[PDB]
Amino acid sequence: DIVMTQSPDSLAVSLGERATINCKSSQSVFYSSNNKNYLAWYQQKPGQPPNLLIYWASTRQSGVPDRFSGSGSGTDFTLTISSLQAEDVAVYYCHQYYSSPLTFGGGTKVEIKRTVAAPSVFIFPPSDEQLKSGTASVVCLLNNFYPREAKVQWKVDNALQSGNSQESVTEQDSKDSTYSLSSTLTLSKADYEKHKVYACEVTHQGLSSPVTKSFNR
Amino acid sequence: NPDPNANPNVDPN
Amino acid sequence: QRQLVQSGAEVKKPGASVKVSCKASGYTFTSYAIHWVRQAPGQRLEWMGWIKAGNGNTRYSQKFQDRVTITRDTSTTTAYMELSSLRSEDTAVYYCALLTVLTPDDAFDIWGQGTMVTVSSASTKGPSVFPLAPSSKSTSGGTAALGCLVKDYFPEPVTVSWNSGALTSGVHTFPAVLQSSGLYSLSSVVTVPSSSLGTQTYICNVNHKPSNTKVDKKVEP
Repeated sequence: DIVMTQSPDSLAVSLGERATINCKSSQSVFYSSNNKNYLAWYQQKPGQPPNLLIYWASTRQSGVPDRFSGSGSGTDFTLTISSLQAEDVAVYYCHQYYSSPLTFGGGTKVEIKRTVAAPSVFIFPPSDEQLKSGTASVVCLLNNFYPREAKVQWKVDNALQSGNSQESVTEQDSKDSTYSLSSTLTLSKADYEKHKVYACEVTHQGLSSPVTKSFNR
Repeated sequence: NPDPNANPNVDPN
Repeated sequence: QRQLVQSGAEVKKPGASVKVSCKASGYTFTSYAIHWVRQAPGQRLEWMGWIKAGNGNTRYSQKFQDRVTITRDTSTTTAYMELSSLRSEDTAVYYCALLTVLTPDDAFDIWGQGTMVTVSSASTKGPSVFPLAPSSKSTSGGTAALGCLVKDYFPEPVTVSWNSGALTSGVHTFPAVLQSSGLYSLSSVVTVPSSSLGTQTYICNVNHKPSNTKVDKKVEP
């Protein structure tokens, strides 16, 4: 196995800044006969296959933006993004096709640092359609905030909840470099009908004190 | 030297 | 345009077999080798093998050689990967790919969209799809948020589009969460102009291939 080792595992720079990714192969992928290095670089975003950026170590594929360039030879290779754009947040992988089995590096996650942005907070009562089935899910949405750290707390009838909610955060947005978060409070229909006030309380760096979004059933 | 059967799609000049 | 289109996500029991298809179009099928590559959670991409689409010769990774069969059908320009004696640890996204075509006449690299295969003893369950209606509680500064809650399915994944793909700006389809039951749930939301809620129609298109679920839910104020 030609082991491909990437450094660093993750990097964060501001919009427009240079980004450098290193890849080391355990065996030289250089062939003196044709002066080529048998190495490629791929970009992968969540839910998509990898996309080829550079091959033969340093030949950028036509149609790939020219801010992407590859360099190096033998066992040491470098991917450079000269001016990181919002759409370039992704995991980048090196790849060797010198020997079998073909192998890939462990990846370098490239991220944008940007200014603070407070979440926009929305709340969705359970749908009448769901209520017919005996369950009641309340959704709290935190939209387009930065940085990623955020705290959601649920209150039912002004009392803090525990153990009955699940949340997930998006990948970094390819346009504005923010994150979004969805949290669901899952209740029985009977419990939902017994209470009046449903509230999502959000703590975030962009907020001087927590924001509560609520509705009365 | 490269293994030319690692990936048959690789066929440089 | 050169493309590879894979079969939909599947779920199989431990010890069963799975067969993923890879339909090729837009190039001379018999000229190139199709590779299979899998991507397991937080694991590096793993090359599994290749087939020459012309003569059908193969090469398999040592890790899979006793369990994998890659075949092709030139008449239908389709390649297939079959993995037998499935482990729950074979749960992964499986890709077919024309990896680095680098010849005197061509330089391209094409991947299928991936096929998620889950190996589990648990029962497939199709999701319920509920609207997240726009309301006074989901509007801020001239925009309104609306969405679909896709609740209680197994296994992953569920795909969500809006207006058959014509609505992509402002969409966030969130990673799924695991319920205590062991079923998954995800939310898909979109921010739209508040001014036009009375004239525009917003429909979330929800697919869960393992359960043959295809739901189009209209989300109204």
